Amino acid sequence: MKVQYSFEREFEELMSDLLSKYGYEMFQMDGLGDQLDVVKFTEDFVRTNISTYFIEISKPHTYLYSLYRIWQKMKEMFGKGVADEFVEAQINGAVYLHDRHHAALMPYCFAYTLKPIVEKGLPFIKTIKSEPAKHLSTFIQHVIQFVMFASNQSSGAVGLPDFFVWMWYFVKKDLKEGIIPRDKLDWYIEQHFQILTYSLNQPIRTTQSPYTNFTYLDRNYIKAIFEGERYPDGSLITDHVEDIIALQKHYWEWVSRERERQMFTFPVLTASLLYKDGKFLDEDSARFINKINMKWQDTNWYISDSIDAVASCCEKLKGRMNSIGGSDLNIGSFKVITVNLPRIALESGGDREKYLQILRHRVQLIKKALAAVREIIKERISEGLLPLYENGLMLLNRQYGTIGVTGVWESASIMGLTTEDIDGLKYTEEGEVFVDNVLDTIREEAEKGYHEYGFTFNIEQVPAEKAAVTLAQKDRFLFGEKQPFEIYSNQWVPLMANTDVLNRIRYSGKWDKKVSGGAILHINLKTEEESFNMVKMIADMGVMYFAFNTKISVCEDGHAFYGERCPVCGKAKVDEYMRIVGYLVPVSAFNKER
Amino acid sequence: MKVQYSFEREFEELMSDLLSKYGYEMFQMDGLGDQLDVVKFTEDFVRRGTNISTYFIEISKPHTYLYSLYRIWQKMKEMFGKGVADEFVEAQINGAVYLHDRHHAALMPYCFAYTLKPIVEKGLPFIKTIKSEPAKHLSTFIQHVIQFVMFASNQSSGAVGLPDFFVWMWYFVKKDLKEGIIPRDKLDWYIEQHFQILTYSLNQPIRTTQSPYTNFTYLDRNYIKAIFEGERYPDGSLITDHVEDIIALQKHYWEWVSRERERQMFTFPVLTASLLYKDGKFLDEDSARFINKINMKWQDTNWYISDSIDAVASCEKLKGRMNSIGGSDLNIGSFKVITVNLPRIALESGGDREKYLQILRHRVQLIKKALAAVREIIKERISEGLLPLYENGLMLLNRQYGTIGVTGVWESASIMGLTTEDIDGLKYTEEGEVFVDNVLDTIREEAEKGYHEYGFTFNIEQVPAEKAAVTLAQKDRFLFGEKQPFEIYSNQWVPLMANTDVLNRIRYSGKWDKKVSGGAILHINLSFKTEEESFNMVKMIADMGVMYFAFNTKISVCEDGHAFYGERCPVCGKAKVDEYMRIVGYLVPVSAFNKERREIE
Ligand SMILES: Nc1ncnc2c1ncn2[C@H]1C[C@H](O)[C@@H](COP(=O)(O)OP(=O)(O)OP(=O)(O)O)O1
Ligand SMILES: Nc1ncnc2c1ncn2[C@H]1C[C@H](O)[C@@H](COP(=O)(O)OP(=O)(O)OP(=O)(O)O)O1
Ligand SMILES: Nc1ccn([C@@H]2O[C@H](COP(=O)(O)OP(=O)(O)OP(=O)(O)O)[C@@H](O)[C@H]2O)c(=O)n1
Ligand SMILES: Nc1ccn([C@@H]2O[C@H](COP(=O)(O)OP(=O)(O)OP(=O)(O)O)[C@@H](O)[C@H]2O)c(=O)n1
Ligand SMILES: [Mg+2]
Ligand SMILES: [Mg+2]
Ligand SMILES: [Zn+2]
Ligand SMILES: [Zn+2]
Repeated sequence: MKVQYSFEREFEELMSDLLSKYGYEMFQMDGLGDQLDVVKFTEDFVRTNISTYFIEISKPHTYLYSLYRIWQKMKEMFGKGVADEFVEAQINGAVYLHDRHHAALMPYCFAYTLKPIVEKGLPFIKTIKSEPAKHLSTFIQHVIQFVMFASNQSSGAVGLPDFFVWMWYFVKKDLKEGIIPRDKLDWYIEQHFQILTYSLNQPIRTTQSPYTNFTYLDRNYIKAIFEGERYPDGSLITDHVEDIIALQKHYWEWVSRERERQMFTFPVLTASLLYKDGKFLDEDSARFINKINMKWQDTNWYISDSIDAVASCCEKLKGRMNSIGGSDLNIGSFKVITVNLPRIALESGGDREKYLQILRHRVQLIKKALAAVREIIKERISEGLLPLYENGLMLLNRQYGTIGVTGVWESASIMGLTTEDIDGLKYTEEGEVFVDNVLDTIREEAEKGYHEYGFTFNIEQVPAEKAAVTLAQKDRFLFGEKQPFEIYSNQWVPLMANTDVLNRIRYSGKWDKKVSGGAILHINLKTEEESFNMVKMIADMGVMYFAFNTKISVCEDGHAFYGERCPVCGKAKVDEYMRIVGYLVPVSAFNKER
Repeated sequence: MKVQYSFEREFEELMSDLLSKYGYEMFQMDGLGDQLDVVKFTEDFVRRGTNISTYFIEISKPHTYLYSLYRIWQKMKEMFGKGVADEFVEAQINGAVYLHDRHHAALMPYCFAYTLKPIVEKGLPFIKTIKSEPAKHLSTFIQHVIQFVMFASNQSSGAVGLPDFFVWMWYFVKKDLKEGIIPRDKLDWYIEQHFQILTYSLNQPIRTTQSPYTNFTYLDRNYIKAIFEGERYPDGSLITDHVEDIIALQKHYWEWVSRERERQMFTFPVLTASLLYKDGKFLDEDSARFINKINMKWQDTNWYISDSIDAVASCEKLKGRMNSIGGSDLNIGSFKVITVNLPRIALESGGDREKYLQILRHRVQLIKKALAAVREIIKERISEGLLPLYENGLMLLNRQYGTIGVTGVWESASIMGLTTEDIDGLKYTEEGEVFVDNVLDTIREEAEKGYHEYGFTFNIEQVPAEKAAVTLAQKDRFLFGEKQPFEIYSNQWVPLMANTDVLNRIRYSGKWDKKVSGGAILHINLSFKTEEESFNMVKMIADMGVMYFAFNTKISVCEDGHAFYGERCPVCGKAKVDEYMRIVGYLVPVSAFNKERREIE
């Protein structure tokens, strides 16, 4: 049976024109082939439970609408030619539209402050309304309901950096009023840690749990952010730095302790530390994080050289944006659109000058697309469909349009700008300059964007959990043996590359700053003092976001351990946890997705 | 653009035939017209002002219905041949029958009333994102109940029943109190605070588009004793040793609910009190008088009346009350409801009552085959691993009815010319009452045969039909026009808004509730003069044989959701802006019902 989609002839012609050129396998690769056939899709899915079915079924169709809607908007704003060009690039694999099934419907991610939740409660829930919390139990509960609300109003992370700032207030209150058995205060704190953590690891996005971030704010950051800001009882938040610190430390100690019982992913843990002139200003917090990380290495290191971007937080945008974790308070991105660099290399045929003209062009096309998507978001807001915006929780003016990049290594390899020696794989000198030029080119267009389109752009070397595959596929499909790589890399140097770590650190030191920390370095791995030194060295080199990776075994009951046998129940290892794309995940789910 | 779906050409030919015989308008009414066009659907949704999270659930419903329709057609063809398969598809699309939750029909089952026993004894091993050990505290127990409701409510189409909630909650209240986890001087707070955490969670949009549908049951002493006979708590103690404890906690919730509404109104959980009643008296009179008293305020509780506990003792033909609104016995559910359009048969019969009854038996027998097919599809999904509720022994297939729904009884008889009026208002004629006796008995016979026929037990229910009551009258009015003067069909033996003496309503429910085995409801719009007067009236109704009933008040609410009576909020002083009313058996915002009803006119 045939089903009609009321597309403009111009679109249907375009789609037709592309289908004839690229063929069906390309549309199949883009998820617009057999996946649009409900009967085929369903009996295919028949091979996670049924609640997943209803989320997965509509994605090809909502993608196809969003593609169409963005095409329409881009044509309105920049003419048919530009609109057609984006669609072709999206389908052929020149660019990767992220969360494309959502792209013309809701935004991507934002790091929230819980302040307005503490102060207004939950008025934006329409099925029922909640007053502001008066107890630790309710406060925790409000966060849970908020993450449920927010994680289905957006595609990406829900960041909760200042969570522990507000939690302490309700610890003090319930302690004041004698709700806690003081003979068991640590159990009480750790119970609310447990209840929150386990809830955030429930399939609240149906197909999976929400993506959430916690931040250990160091003493310097707590001071800068909440300078002058008061608690609901009128007291000053800054007066309780040490109180807020110990609560944070408590959680990190507890989670390290909890993993043996049950291994979990979320929240993603980052420690934000200020570091100047070869030293941590909050050295106490620094040595603490380094110590807790010794067990699982489950906290990412965020390093910054100033706190100016976060002063008195609570038109050009400043503040670190990172998809994995570490994003500053009240910073996000409404959408990412990535540039396939290996594609540009294959197109350039070696001509670095043509590459940089092709690159500069595609970045500008992306900027136009981001500007179109942003217009759609604003439509959806006015249409009453995005209450996160209307209740002042998600802030559009505080969301970047993000220009993504991936496959940096593979691109330079295709250009023939990599090599190997006693220290392993590396870039040639021309290669490093080429990277400087690529990143400099994109930086130029990002800055021009602000004056061009009225909002701030940023740049990120994205995790590319899926794009790293479907792009190498589309390029393989369109260039064959010329594209030898099975997947593209999400770091300056590939994770599984035989190379001295000192080179990895240097490249990150060179280029992390160019993307404003919009990247991550993590190395697969023996003393505490030895470990802490390594951290300082990496920080000296200028690396802005990094972590160390361990192989965490698990059994079918969820016990965390190292080895082949569980030291809890004796059940053998069955799966592994590892930081593959920035956060700790089961390898089995990762490989099966790929 | 054009999109292909891989149907057997036999099905495609069938759909082709039906379209030519009924026209595109028929498919539009069935939700298989413009609704399947994503661009049309989206731009339509985009200017329907609920937020963007709703879009992704509503978008696929026409498509998933189409698949489910196609899958049932296939299975029905495999079990009973193409004629029966074609006969069913035609009957669904034209409106002879109503497939409930049709967008889920080939994917997941309908409803069930669970016991939290396995949750208590095993925790949450079936959640895949993370695993929880058996609870050890009140806080975790509550939090487990919540994860269970989220789990179950998105793997079924209908109600998540929690009859024995207060039985199990109490044990953890006692555990945390003993071990100094709960401060004694704040014993009542910790209890009402977790009443509040659970209840508010249950009114969160956990099903995205809406909150879950949940039920609570006040089990009276007789029911507690019967159900948990010989059953022990985790500490080893007998549950029947703590009947009084369980009762008191239950009373605390009802007292609390009635206390909590003025602060914030809410629908869920839907409240029912199950009471044993024989020979003109309540066997647990203390519980009955309590419920009678508490209800004086909001009338927010439904009365469930039974005359024996034989059907729930120590909890292959299935017995146990199944009711969609609430009151469903522990470990009872339905895997699917398919309703028969009775006014349709009236229109076909032309008045010939013998002809009517022939058509009815046929369509019931057609419905039974459909239920049997769906049940086979469910079993397929289970084995395919898509329905863990079964694998973990929470949802029980053997304990699930196949349901032959009914609707439009009044309107049907009216068309037959078997209704009238007198000094005490609208009522059935003598032959009309006989006719209704024949209709229900006929269906009942076939249901009973179904067990021997199809291997599982069948039940009957005059369903709420919040939507079906509209779309069927629409289709009938489209196919018969002037012959069908009703805008909607009724979900009670006598229409709620029909001027009739209440005693007539009670009589008819007394007569016919037992035929559907309490598979119905009776609610009367109201003030009483005394508590004792109300209690007498409850006993009168219970004498008459009514099995499920309630009284209705018009609960005002302001913009912040405070519950009150009148035009001014006693809490904030803000004016009334909306009402709450039991329209189909549970309390809802009238503005929500009216518009949801309007979005299908
Ligand atoms: N699970 C939940 N989800 C959302 N809101 C909730 C939940 N539980 C409680 N609430 C709401 C109810 C209240 O409007 C609000 C604050 O409740 P709470 O902090 O317990 O104060 P309260 O109004 O209950 O007074 P108290 O509990 O001190 O008697 O939170
Ligand atoms: N919000 C939640 N959702 C799901 N599971 C949870 C939640 N909070 C805690 N759990 C899990 C964690 C445990 O595996 C299990 C039992 O927790 P609980 O009853 O608090 O005892 P416990 O194992 O934490 O011992 P204790 O609390 O006495 O240290 O429930
Ligand atoms: N289970 C996940 C994984 C990732 N993310 C979000 O997506 C980001 C990384 O996405 P990426 O892997 O780059 O996206 P792809 O999978 O390549 O593409 P798509 O947009 O289709 O997911 C994370 O930082 C996070 O904010 C998420 O919400 N949930
Ligand atoms: N918001 C609601 C309303 C009802 N129900 C379930 O559906 C039953 C009543 O459904 P009914 O009104 O008979 O179905 P319709 O809405 O007419 O048809 P459909 O199956 O298409 O919903 C209730 O008892 C309840 O178990 C539900 O899960 N959620
Ligand atoms: Mg605990
Ligand atoms: Mg409270
Ligand atoms: Zn184990
Ligand atoms: Zn009010």
